[PDB]
Amino acid sequence: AFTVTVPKDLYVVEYGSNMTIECKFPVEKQLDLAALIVYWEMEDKNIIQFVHGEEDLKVQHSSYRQRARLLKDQLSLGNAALQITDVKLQDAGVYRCMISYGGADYKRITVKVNAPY
Amino acid sequence: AFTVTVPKDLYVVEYGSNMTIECKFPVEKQLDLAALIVYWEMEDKNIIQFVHGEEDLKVQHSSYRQRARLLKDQLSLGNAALQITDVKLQDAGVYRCMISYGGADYKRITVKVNAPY
Ligand SMILES: CC(=O)NCCNCc1cc(C)c(OCc2cccc(-c3cccc(COc4cc(OCc5cncc(C#N)c5)c(CNCCNC(C)=O)cc4C)c3C)c2C)cc1OCc1cncc(C#N)c1
Repeated sequence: AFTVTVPKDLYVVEYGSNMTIECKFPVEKQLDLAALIVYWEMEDKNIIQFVHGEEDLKVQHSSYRQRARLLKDQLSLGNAALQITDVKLQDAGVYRCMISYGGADYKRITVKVNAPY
Repeated sequence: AFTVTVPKDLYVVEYGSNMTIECKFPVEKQLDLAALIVYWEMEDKNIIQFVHGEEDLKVQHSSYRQRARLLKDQLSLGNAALQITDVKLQDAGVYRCMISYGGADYKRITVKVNAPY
């Protein structure tokens, strides 16, 4: 059965830093963008919406715009990686990564931000 | 863009009655069982795991085992229909139906159970 996995299901980070939430999925030989879908959401806020290689700035929630990107370099090697930069205390919470690729699966990732000084 | 739709996001049903939760996806004609995944969750309790035709009925909350069924007769009309016979008060809460077909989407449905006397 297709099982997405999370190396680290608990990221503690510092206010203002850079964070990279990883989700991994199985890839045999190369990666087929046809039949790959990657969706990242926090508390129902749309963070990453990647469908057969197309993405649209218009659908990103306003608190994640210009900070939250899906790294395409890791994707090619089975790693849906969310990278939030300039982290706010408001980014603390449970995130879900939902992948369709051979089959489907999702995983929760928890994040706390410790506060400045 | 592939979108899942609920004719109703909230159902009020009576203790002891039968209830069908419906969530619809688009279908051209020949249902490609090979391209279809239907997953039903209730508070993260795996209810339905239906993947390329086969149900891993191993993992199915015994809370619903033999009472929570995927009507695999409406799927062909683009209706992932969850039916729970003999509704207990425990069946009250938020259900989530996740479909991967052309692409992918999910929707929440709430169930309020009442028991008039
Ligand atoms: C204009 C337009 O309206 N368009 C789109 C509009 N929205 C944009 C959008 C746009 C897009 C693209 C998307 O994609 C999702 C997506 C992406 C990728 C995959 C899936 C998906 C599809 C089918 C099934 C499943 C999940 O199956 C399973 C889950 C399972 O269980 C996982 C699990 C269970 N329990 C706890 C955890 C944890 N932790 C994990 C298991 C069993 N396990 C694995 C197997 N065995 C082992 C060893 O594990 C099996 C299946 C098949 C998923 C995630 C989904 C839904 C979702 C989208 O909106 C979501 C959304 C946003 N806001 C509000 C609501 C509401 N209401 C909904």
